Formats: sequence, C-alpha cells, structure tokens
Amino acid sequence: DCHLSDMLQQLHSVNASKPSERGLVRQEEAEDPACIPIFWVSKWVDYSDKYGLGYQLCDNSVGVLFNDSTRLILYNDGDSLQYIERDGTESYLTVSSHPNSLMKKITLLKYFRNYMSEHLLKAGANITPREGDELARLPYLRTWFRTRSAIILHLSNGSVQINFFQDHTKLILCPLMAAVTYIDEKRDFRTYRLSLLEEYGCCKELASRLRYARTMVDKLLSS
Repeated sequence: DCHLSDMLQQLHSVNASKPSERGLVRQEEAEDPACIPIFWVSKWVDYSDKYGLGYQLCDNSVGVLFNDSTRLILYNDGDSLQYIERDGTESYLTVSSHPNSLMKKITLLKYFRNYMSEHLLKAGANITPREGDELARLPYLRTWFRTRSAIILHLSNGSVQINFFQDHTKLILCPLMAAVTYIDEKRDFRTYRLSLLEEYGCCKELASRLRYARTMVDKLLSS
C-alpha cells in the first residue's frame, strides 16, 4: 500500500516530535472539522473461527471479509451488493437476484446484519461524517488483525482504524487527509491534522495511542 507507506511517514513524523513533551499542549489548535472521515467501522463481529469478519460502516452498509479472502458488501439501500473475488476482481449484483453461487455468503452477510442490529451499538453514532465527494467509493475491509489490546481494521480507502478493548477508545487514521480522529473513553470525537499535532502538541493519551498506531501500521506493511 502506498497509503500505508504514507501513513507510516506521517506517524513517524508526529511521534518523532514527541508531542506530549511540551510545557503547554495546544491540541485544540490542530483540530480540523474539514478532515472528519467519511467512513469508519461502526460495528464489528469476529466469526473468524468459521466464516470471517462481519462489519458495519457508519453509513449502515454491511460488509464481510470471508475466511476464503473474498468480500461481500451490502449497500445501505438494502439490495445492492458488491462482490470482490480473491484476485480483487469486483462485480455488482443484487440480493433480489438470488444468485445461487453466492447464497451462502448472502445468508452469512444477513446474519451479521441482524446480529449487529440487535446486539451492538454504533461507534461514532454522535458524529456526522464530512460531506463526501459525490463520486467517492464505498471502501471494503482490506485486512484486519487483533492483538491483546486492540483490533486493527485496514480499509481499502487507505484508512486504518484501531479499536482499543480496555477503554473503548478508537483512532481513525486517514493518510489522504493526514488526519487522526480520536474517540475517547466518553465518546467525545475530535479530528486533528497530524502535522499540527507536531506543532501544537497533544495529551499523553493520544501520544501513546499514536506510538501504538505506528507499530500496528508497521505490522500491516510487513504482512
């Protein structure tokens, strides 16, 4: 990923500046609502022991990255699908066409949609995403993994989202904007330009999560 490499450079640069080591932190100066993401993962379900990783994006679309490395996405109209084969060959179809070869995968996607609707809360439900470019592409989950502390979700638009288990905090990193959105323990959401965190500083909490992010982005790059 060229986006991952860019992301690693941006995280290298903010972390090398040691942004929490400042007499007065002024992280509010680094905020930019123009940079609020269009897409992030709002719900996820790890059924990787049998089927794959089901997820919802903040626009209510649902996707799955299956164990066989294919991906199926159901748009928020409730009928349009995008199917992505193992070589990343994509095609579009509808649920209403009931294609026999995809019936199992559609059934699994509907299972995740139902589970998520009944049993999970929507991350960032208090946030209105920025106005997208009208022709922006809905991303899919490119890769993910879990560590003891977090789940790391790499979207096909280059975004990397890290969800921390212990405190429910989350980072959404966007390399095109060179921005980070941090959702804290109390669900307050702020979006910052990474370069401006270098200049103005940030709290030790964000600084530490940004160190952790760099290591996660290195893991993404090596695998």
